[PDB]
Amino acid sequence: LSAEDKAAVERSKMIEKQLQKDKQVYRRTLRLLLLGADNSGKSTIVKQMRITSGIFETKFQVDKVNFHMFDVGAQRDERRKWIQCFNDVTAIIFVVDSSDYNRLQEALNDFKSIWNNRWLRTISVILFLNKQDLLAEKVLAGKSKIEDYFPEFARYTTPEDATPEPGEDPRVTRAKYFIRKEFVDISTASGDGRHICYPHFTCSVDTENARRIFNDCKDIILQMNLREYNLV
Amino acid sequence: ELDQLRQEAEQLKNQIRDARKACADATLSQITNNIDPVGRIQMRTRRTLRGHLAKIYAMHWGTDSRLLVSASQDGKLIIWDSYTTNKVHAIPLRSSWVMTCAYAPSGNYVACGGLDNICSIYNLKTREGNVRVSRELAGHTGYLSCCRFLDDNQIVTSSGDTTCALWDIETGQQTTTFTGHTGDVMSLSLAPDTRLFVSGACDASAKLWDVREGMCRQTFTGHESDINAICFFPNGNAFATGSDDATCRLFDLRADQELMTYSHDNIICGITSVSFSKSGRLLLAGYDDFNCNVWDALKADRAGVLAGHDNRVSCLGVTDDGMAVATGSWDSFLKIWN
Amino acid sequence: YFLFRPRN
Amino acid sequence: VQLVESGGGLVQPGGSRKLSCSASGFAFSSFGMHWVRQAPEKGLEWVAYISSGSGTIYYADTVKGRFTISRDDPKNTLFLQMTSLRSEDTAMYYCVRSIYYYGSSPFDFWGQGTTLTVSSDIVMTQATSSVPVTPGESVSISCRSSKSLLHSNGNTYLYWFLQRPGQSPQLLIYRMSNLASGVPDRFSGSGSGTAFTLTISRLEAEDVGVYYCMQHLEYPLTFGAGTKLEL
Amino acid sequence: TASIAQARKLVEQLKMEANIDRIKVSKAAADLMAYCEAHAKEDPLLTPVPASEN
Amino acid sequence: SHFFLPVSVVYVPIFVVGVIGNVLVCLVILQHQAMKTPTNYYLFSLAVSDLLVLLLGMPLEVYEMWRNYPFLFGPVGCYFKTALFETVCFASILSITTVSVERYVAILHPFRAKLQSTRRRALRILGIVWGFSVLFSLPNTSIHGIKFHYFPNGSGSATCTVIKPMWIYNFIIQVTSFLFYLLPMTVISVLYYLMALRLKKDKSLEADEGNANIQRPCRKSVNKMLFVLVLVFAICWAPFHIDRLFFSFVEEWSESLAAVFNLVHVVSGVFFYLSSAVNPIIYNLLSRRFQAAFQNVISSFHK
Repeated sequence: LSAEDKAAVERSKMIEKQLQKDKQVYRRTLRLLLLGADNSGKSTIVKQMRITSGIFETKFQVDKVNFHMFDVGAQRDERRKWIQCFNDVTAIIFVVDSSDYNRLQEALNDFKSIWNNRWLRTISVILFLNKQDLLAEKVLAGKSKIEDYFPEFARYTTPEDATPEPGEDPRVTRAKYFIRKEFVDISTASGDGRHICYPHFTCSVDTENARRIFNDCKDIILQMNLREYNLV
Repeated sequence: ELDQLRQEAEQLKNQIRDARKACADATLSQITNNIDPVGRIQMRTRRTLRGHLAKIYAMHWGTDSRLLVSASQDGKLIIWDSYTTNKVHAIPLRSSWVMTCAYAPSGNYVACGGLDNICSIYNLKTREGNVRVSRELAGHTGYLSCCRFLDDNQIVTSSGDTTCALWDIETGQQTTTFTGHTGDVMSLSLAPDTRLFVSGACDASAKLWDVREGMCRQTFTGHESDINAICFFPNGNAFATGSDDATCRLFDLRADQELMTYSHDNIICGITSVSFSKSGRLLLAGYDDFNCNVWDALKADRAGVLAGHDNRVSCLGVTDDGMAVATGSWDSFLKIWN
Repeated sequence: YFLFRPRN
Repeated sequence: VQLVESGGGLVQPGGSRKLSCSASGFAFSSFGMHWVRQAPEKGLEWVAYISSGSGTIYYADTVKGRFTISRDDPKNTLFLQMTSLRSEDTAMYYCVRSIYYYGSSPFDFWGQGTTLTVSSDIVMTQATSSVPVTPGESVSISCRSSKSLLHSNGNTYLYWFLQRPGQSPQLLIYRMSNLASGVPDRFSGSGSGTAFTLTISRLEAEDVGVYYCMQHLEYPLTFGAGTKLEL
Repeated sequence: TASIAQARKLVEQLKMEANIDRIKVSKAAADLMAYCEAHAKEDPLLTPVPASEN
Repeated sequence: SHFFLPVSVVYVPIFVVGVIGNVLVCLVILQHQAMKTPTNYYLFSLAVSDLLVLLLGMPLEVYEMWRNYPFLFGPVGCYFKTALFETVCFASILSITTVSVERYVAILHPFRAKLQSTRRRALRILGIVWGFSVLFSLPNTSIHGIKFHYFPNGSGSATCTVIKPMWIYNFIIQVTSFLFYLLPMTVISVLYYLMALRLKKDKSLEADEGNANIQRPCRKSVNKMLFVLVLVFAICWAPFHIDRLFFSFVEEWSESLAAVFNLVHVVSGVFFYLSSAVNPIIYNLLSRRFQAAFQNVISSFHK
C-alpha cells in the first residue's frame, strides 16, 4: 500500500472519527414531526417553545434531553411522498384547531391519513387539540353548535371517568371530550398496539406544552424499551 | 369555451391513442422471443460501505466510475472511493432531509437537496481544501426529488411543486422552468446527448422534455401508480420507469408507447430505483421488499436478484464503465455488486 | 456407599 | 492561502531553534504538512512530515531525533523544534502542505521559507544540471529513478516542481502526467516505470528556473539534483 | 380566465404531442435489440470479467 | 451407579430443549442485523453461557453416573473442567444480573437507556462479566486436583476431587454463594419489584383519569414474566449452591449422609440444568421482538 494510499486511509479514519462524534449527537436527539393545517396554532407552539423554505428545524431541550422538531412549512398539499422520510421519528405532533367546527372533519381525515399511513404505522401521534380557549368561548356563547356539524353530539354524554379542571362549564367539557373522542376513535381502530395516540387539550400560550411532549416521548420510549428489551 | 376545449382535448387524446395503436406492429416480447436468454446473473457484494448513520436516500457515480457520492437523512454526504472503500469527503449539510444527490460529470461539484427546497451545489476542488457551498439554488416551492448535472454550470432539478427546472449555477437563476406535471415530480434522467431528459411524477405519467426550451415533447401514460424511478436506455431512444404498482415499464421515444412491462405476481412491493447496464440487456430495479432484481430488458425475464440489504433498497446506479452496481438502502449501507 | 462430587 | 514561516536566524552549532509557520486561508487541519530544506545554492531535501490529526509522523534519517515536528491546529501553526543543530542543517526551510485522497494534489503550495544559518532509499538522477534555451523552444527535462515508481495500483508517484529565482517551488505535475492547478498546459509530464520526462512545450520567460523531480512512493522523499533552465 | 387558459394550454400541448412522427414498434424493438447485441461484449455485468480486471 | 437410568431419563429432555433453545437464540441474534442490538448482546452471552453449561456438565454428569472412579482427563483436564464450568456458571449469573440492570434503567430511566445504549457499552460490560467469571473461577479451581486410591503396597481410581484442605473450600463456596447467588438474587428481585411498581404507575401517578388504556395491556404479561424470571433464578440456582455447601460443610461422610447427599445432588442437577433449559424460553422466546425476528429468519430460510 503506497504512502499516498496510507494517507488516504488515515483521512478516511479521521472522517470516521468525526462520523462517530456526529452519531452520538444523532442518537441523543429525539426527532419530532409537527403537522397541522394553517388553521392550527402549530406556528404559535413553535414560537412559544422559546427555550419558500420547505423545512423549519426547531430545537428545544427539556430535562436535559434534546428535541428536534420539524415543521414542513412550504410544501404542497399532498404528503404521501415526503411523509415517508419521517419514519424513525419519536412522535408526530399533530395540532388541530378544536374551535373551527367546519375544519374539524378535514382535520379528522388528515389524522386518519397520518395514522393509517404504511410507513408511519409504528409512529405514535401526540395530538394537541389546540385553541381550547376559543372552544370555550364558542360553546359558551352558543353562536355555533357542534350538533350542526356532528349529529352524534346530541347523544353524547360526558364520560363518567372524566376529570374536568375547576371552573369547567359542563358544555365546554362535553364538547372538548367529544372532539377528543372522535380523534381517539380514529386512533383505536387499526392501532394494532404498535403505536398509540396521546391527546392533549392545550392553548398555544401554554408554557407546559414542552412538558407534555417530554412525558409523551418518555412513554413512547418506554414502550419501545419494553419491546426492545423483550419484556413484552 | 371550457366544454369545447375539453372535447378537443379528449379527441386529441383519442387521436394519440389511435396513432400509438397503429404503430403497434409487434410486441418486443415477440421480436425478442428468438434471442438467447441472459441466464442467471449471480452478482456478489464486492464492497460494503459502512459510513452513514441514517437512511441512504440517494447515490450517484462519478464519470471516472471509481468515486461515489451518497446522501443520508443524518445530514451527511460521503464521497466514497469504491475501490479502496475509503471516504474521500464527508460533507455536513445545512438541511438534514436530503432526498437526492448528484456528482458533476467533471467530478468538480456535488449537488444535493430535499425538503429544504434548496439545491445546494458543493465545490469539491476548493483551494482551501474544504468542501464548500457554491450555490443554494432556491426557487422551488416544494421538496427537491432529483438533481442531475448537465455541466459544471447547468443543473436540472425536479421538485414536489410539480415542476422541473434548469438552473444556471453561476447566475443562481432558473434558465427554464418546465410546465408542471399534475403531481409531484419524483425522478429524472438526462439523455446521453444531454439535450433531452425524461421526468416521472406522482401522476402515472412520464414526460420527455427538451432542455433547450421547456416543452414536453412527449408524455407517456401507462401506469397505475406514482413513478418513483426513471432511467434512460443507454442509446437515449428508450427509458425505463419504476412505480409503486410493482411494475417497471420500458417506453420508446420514437414509437411513443410502452414496449415491455417487467412484472411478476410475487412482487407486490413498489419500485424505488431503476438503472440499466451498459449494454442495455439488464434492467436493475430496487424494491421496497429489500431486494434488487435484474431484468432481461428484452425478454422481460428475471435474470437474478441482489439480496444483501436488510431494509428498503433506496437508490442504485451502474458505473459508466458497467463494472459495478451500487445499491443504497435505508439500512445505512451501500453495497457494490459485480 | 457412593458419593457424587459437588459440581464444582 | 498563505504559509509564512518564522524562526530563522543565526544559531551556533549544537544549539536548538524552533521554526514555525502561520497557516492562513485554508483548512489547516485537513492538510498534512511537510518541511523541506534547501542547502544554500543546492537542491531540495525532505525533512519531516506530520499528517492530518498528527496520526503519522516521519523524519529523514538525516534529522531523526534532532528534529521533532508538531502542529497546533486551533492556532493554525506548524512547528519544527530543532536540537543539536549541525552545520549541515543550514538551509532555507519551506513549509509545504499536502492533502491525500483519490485525485488530490500533494505538495501544491509551498511557503516563502525561512533561513537557518548555523555558525536503501530511492535516489533520483536528473541527467543535466543546466540547459540553455530561449522562449518559443520546446524543452524536455528528464529524470530517472533507482526503483520503479509505478505502484501496483497504477499510480506513478513522480512529482515535478519549478523553483524560479527567489521564489519557493511551485508544483507543476503531481502524478507523472497530471497537471497542477494554475499551471499552463504548456507543461506536460510523461514517463515510464523508471524513466520520466517533463516537456515544456512552448517556453516562456516565466519558465526559467530549477526543475526538481520528487518521488512519493516510499517515505524518505527524495528530490533530484534539479535541472536549471537558463535564458 | 385562468381555467379556460389552462384548458387551452392543455389543448395546445396535446396538439403538439399528436403531431409527432412515430415509427413502428417493430423497428424500435429491432433497434433496441441491435444495440444490445452490438454492445454485449462491453458489459461486465452481463458477461462476468476475469477476476484480474475488476 | 444407582441413579444413572432415572436421572438420565429426565436429563435428556432438559438437554435437548436447552440446546435447541440456545442455538435458536444464537442463530436469530446473528441472522439479521435488526436483531443485533445491545440488549441482544447480553441475551446472546446468556445463551452461550447456558449452552456451554449444558454441553460441559450434562455429558460428564451422565458419564460419571455410568462409572465414577475412572475419571478421564488427568490434571490439565481437571483444571479445564473446573475453571470452565465455574466461568460459564458465573457468566450466566452475571448476564442475568446485567440484563436485569439494563431493563431497570430502560424502564425507570428510558431516556437514559436510549442515550447510553451502545454496542461499545454492551461489549465492555460483557468483557467485565466474563473477566469476573474467569477471575472468580480461579480460587475454586486452585483447590481442585486428583485424588487416588493407589498405594505402593503392590496390593485406575483417579476421581477429580477437592485435594487441598476442606475448610478453604468451604470458605470459597460460602463466599461464592453470597456473591453469586444472594447478592444477585437481591439485586434482581429489588430491581424487578421497582420495575413492576413503575409500570403500575403512570404520569408519576398523577393520571387521575386512569391509565388502563395503555399500561395494563402490557403490565398484565410484564409483571407475571418478572415474577417468573426472579423465581426461576432463585429456585434453579439454590439447589446448586445447596449441594456445594452440603459437601463443603460435612467432615466425615456416614452412609446415610452420603445417600441423602446423592439425592440432593440429583435434584439439584435437574433444577440447575432446567435453569439453562428455560432461560432462552423466558428471556428470548415468549417475546414479541424475538418472535418477529424468528419468523423473518425462517422466511429467509424458506426462500
